[PDB]
Amino acid sequence: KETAAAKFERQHMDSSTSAASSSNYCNQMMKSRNLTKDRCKPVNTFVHESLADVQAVCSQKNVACKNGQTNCYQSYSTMSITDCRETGSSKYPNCAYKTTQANKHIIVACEGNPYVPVHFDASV
Ligand SMILES: O=c1ccn([C@@H]2O[C@H](CO)[C@@H](OP(=O)(O)O)[C@@H]2O)c(=O)[nH]1
Repeated sequence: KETAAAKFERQHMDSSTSAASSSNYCNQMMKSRNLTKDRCKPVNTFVHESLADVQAVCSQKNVACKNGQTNCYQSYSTMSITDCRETGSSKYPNCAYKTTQANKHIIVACEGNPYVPVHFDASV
């Protein structure tokens, strides 16, 4: 198994590096986190901040989620993140990604007790 919260950490947390250096970050990280084993996950964002900092977003700016649900939250401060987007030549199982580093406000969906992140919605 795997809790929804655990999956969020596996799919979106990377407190080890301050920023994605070198264009090969995503190719390695996406495979490393098992995001390309069943297929190539199209888009995925990694957050380069402490777990406490990201978890704290669940008590920050309440905003509507893209699917219409009301349990999304936007970080007050910008955060260091890395977007991974699959390229065109990308063909399973050899998934290929474009690595994009940036500093933006993240938006995550939270749920449960404790109230923690379970989905990365967007960055703005
Ligand atoms: O900026 C973006 C946009 C999308 N996704 C990712 O694409 C996913 C698939 O619907 C979702 O993963 P998740 O729901 O397991 O977090 C997330 O919205 C990101 O990780 N970052």
